[PDB]
Amino acid sequence: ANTFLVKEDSKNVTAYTPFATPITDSKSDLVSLAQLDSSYQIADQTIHNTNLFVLFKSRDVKVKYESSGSNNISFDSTSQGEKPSYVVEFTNSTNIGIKWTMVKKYQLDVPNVSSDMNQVLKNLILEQPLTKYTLNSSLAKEKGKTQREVHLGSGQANQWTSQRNQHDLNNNPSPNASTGFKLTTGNAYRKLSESWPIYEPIDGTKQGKGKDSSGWSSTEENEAKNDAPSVSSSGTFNKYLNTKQALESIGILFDDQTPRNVITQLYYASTSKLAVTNNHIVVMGNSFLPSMWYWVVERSAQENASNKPTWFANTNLDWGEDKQKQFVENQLGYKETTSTNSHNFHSKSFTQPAYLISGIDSVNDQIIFSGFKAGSVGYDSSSSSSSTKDQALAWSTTTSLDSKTGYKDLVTNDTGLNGPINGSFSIQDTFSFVVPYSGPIKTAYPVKKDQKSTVKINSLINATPLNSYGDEGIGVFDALGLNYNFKSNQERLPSRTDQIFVYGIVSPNELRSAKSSADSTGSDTKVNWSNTQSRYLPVPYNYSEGIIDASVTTFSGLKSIAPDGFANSIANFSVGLKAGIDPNPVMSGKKANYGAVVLTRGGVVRLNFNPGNDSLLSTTDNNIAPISFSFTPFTAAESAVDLTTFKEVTYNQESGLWSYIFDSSLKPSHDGKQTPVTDNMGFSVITVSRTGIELNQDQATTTLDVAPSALAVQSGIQSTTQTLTGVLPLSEEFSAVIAKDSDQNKIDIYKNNNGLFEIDTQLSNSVATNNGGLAPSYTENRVDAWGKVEFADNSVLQARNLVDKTVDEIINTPEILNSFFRFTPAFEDQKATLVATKQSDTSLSVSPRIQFLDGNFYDLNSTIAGVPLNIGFPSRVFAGFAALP
Ligand SMILES: [K+]
Repeated sequence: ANTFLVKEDSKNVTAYTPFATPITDSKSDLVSLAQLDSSYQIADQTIHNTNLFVLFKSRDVKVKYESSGSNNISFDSTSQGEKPSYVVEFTNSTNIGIKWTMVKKYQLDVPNVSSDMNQVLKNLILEQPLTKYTLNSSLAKEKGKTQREVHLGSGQANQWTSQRNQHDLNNNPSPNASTGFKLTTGNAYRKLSESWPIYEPIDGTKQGKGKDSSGWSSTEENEAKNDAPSVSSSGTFNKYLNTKQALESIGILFDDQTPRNVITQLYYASTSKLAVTNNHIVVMGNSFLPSMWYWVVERSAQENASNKPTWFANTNLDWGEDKQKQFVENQLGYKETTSTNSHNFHSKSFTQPAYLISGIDSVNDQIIFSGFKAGSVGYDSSSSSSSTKDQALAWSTTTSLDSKTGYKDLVTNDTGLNGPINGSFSIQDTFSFVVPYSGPIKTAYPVKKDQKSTVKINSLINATPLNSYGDEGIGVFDALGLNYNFKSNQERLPSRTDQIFVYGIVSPNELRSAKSSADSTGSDTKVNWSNTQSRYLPVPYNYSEGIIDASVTTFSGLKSIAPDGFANSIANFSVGLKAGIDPNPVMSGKKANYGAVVLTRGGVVRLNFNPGNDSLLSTTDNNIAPISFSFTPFTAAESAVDLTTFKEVTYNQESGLWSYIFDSSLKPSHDGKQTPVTDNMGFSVITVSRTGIELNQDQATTTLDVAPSALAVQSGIQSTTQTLTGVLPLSEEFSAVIAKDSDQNKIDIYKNNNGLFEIDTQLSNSVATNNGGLAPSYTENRVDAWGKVEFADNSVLQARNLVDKTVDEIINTPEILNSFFRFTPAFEDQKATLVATKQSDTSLSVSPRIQFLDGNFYDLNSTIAGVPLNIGFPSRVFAGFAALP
């Protein structure tokens, strides 16, 4: 379509021309049109084959989780709670203007709960969500029991070497390796039926009550409300932050001052992004909260059909290598055939249960996704005397120093496969948190053989891509990517459980298996997505300060200098996954290239695909890192963009460029210290381009051993003073910004100067002078948005002997009618031609056809959405041509 769709507010979408003007009467309330009540809002939208697909969600949604019986997850039918999310297909019913009509409506039903799933869900506990204001110390949790304290006990230390073989820990050199973190302090963990607090501990190693809900509601909540009162009063904020406004801003739903239960937050967050193919509509969660399910809706689905979501716990991904999946799964929980009521995701044969999804997109008939693996480990929930009582079972899985350099060798290294190994080591005088070595060294799950049947190991899901929160040195180095080998090349030692980025391309058949997994009766049915990969993607270490390397730096002491809008410098985040077809042609006989980009903290990730079979791009050499992923670090200008203010990402096929829009109005109203936020004005635009040698350019590039990449550039289009309406990327050379510098909409034209966009004030003024019409005015004597056209005098015909030629000959000779005017372009390479019309046997008229900022030509008959633009182009009559030859 020749128009740009601009979401005006949470309900209205307006169609805009390339001249940054709204099409008259195009403003449409899509919630009302979808026959949804006013509690609904637009979550996301996409165009598929000229139709508009809109995802809607209700602020009134109330979900319940009942442990007893069946159909455990349900909408709260009392009062106004049965408000499921919907996907609606709209069509434009008019040839003149925009008139949206609803074609299909798809309800997104709550997930089915099998018996095996419900045994995990009953004791499932979820960490309170990370906000803009969560500190590194907020995330820090008290260190758990050592490997020796768990297996041997409180007696002595010298018996490790002689008793480790009985507990299957042969040659394990780490009796003081941590088995996890305590759940009696720190960030709140809540059951599906429970609610998270609006309070965040400043120091989670001392404050907060962890999973101790009763301890929070009886003593600590009073302490928190006293220290951190919500604004009206003036509080202290010595011990807790009050992030209520930051929680509302990331989609946390409330009943006055109380957040709704966890399952409501999960349902509401899970219906945030959509992607459309010929057969399917796919719905995924947002990047603020972990999601446990996604919807695969068959476009053929009949009206008033409940569309069921598929659990990620039933969705087996290819993590790159089987060991990579084994690392994640072994740390999910304790799996043992001789234990009663010890149900977790591992013991019940489920896979990774949750992700922080960056987004979803479609290219051809393929779905592309990405996200971070949300941390998920086992925890001891028993009551009486357990050594790990109220402790989460988590440990570092960073590759050892003596590992062979080569991607496959590093990621399949056995270090920390089944249990703890890393911590603190000093060989001669060289210190490392990582083991120097890998019969063989034995790792084992942190459950002692005696308390095997009497143990209750359940599941937890973290709010970030970290598994282990334990306040020790290894945690910092794992989260920041600071573990390096002592070899000549000095390679980075990867984690296999912390900061794991996930991505893939999903086919129609893989979507069909997810749909049957979602509709399966009885026991769980599984889906395998084979064109997926994983990647250790830590946060930049330069987002932190004062780290000791040669007393160690832990989470409770780590100083954040993160410039990207987060108070923390340890948890990764991603946003705006967007795919795009490369406009650059491939060699004959090869399919058109396409890729995807996504923003992460401190850089852009590029995803690479082989379009020959819609697979991930790969290379034969296993020593090379999977070439379907490439990470490019941001410079200071990109790192300064507040990633929590991401509004939207668009791709332009002609330019081959992605445009990421950031809107500062998306910032919360108040701080964690209940202080009004004042830098909520303005916006920013990041432009992403591809870099490197692409596939199928010539015979030499039919195979690749180097991953194509991307480059994010804070383009020069930004403001700290205007309220943004929209950014129109007209061409590689120009962008139009619609903003309010008051209550009224203003048009600003930004011109691309050798990679850097700069405001062109004279062009802005030309474009904005439309006199209430849809397009910029036309003035004869001015070099305006249409350049300047000066017509030759009629005397040119006699002087050049063109009078001997006929009207029909002149009209059929482009080079001649180009000599009837002189053009002055308003911008370099702006083109103009004359359109000729016979008026009589001896005369014709000419009218210019002129290129605008979008690269398109406009003339007297031009329309947008079928509406005549009536620009005001002149007509010039030339007379005195021969009647016949
Ligand atoms: K002009």
